[PDB]
Amino acid sequence: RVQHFTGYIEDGRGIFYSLPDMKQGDIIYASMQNTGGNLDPLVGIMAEEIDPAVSLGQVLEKALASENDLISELTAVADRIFLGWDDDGGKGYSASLEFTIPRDGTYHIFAGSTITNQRLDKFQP
Amino acid sequence: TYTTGSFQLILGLNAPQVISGEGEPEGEVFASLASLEIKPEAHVQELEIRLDKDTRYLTQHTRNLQPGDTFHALVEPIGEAPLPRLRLTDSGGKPLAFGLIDQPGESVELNYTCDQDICELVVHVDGTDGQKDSGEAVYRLLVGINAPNLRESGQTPVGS
Repeated sequence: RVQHFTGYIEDGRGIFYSLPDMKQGDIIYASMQNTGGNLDPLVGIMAEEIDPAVSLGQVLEKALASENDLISELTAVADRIFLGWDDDGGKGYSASLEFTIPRDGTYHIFAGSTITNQRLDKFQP
Repeated sequence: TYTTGSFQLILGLNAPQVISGEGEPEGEVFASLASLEIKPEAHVQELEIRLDKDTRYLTQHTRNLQPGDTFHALVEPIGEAPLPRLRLTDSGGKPLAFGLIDQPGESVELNYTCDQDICELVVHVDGTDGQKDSGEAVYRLLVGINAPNLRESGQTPVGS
């Protein structure tokens, strides 16, 4: 049971996908790859649909100084927002996630872009 | 002299077609790498670097790391130069580690371990905290592979 999607991400604006009426014991598989631009994929899953932009903005605003100023902050926020997520699992910067459905219910699949650095002269997430 | 380069190895068990050099893999495996059972030797390199007014950012590239290896680094200024920032990124810039300031705040250290099959690492040293023209600040950089005693090496740079 495999489905395909294609979309476009603009300035870190995510896209939601709904998986209605899954049953207990079901295992979900996901893979997201870059087909154009500088996109770095990020995949997350959650029970109730809520915009992750507000919290990820706080992650972006703390670009001054911290212990593991980016990676630890992003991991903490992601572990709280999503029940499962994956940043880099495939070949390169592509994502690959496996998640088993705990109970009976409907869930949502979130696709978007992570916070990365693409410069060697200075650091700018 | 000896020779260097890449090679392809074909090993067979009771398959006399291997010696023809066209033996396609078959069956269940019978051999594995010997290095995966244990740990190798240490390699240490020390370099002197200077951050000029227009050269406040510097990057270096490291050789390929096998899975399971460890990486260590530390920076110590020659004199009264302020402590710069230290971080570790791959060849594409993805951050992997950040430098920690020790309680005797005169050096910054870093540590990392290898998970992927091949890892290429880049070490960033930058003192662009502001726009001050401090002048001729010079620091000592010590790096090592599978060398956790970098704090007190004692031996001269060994290995490679």
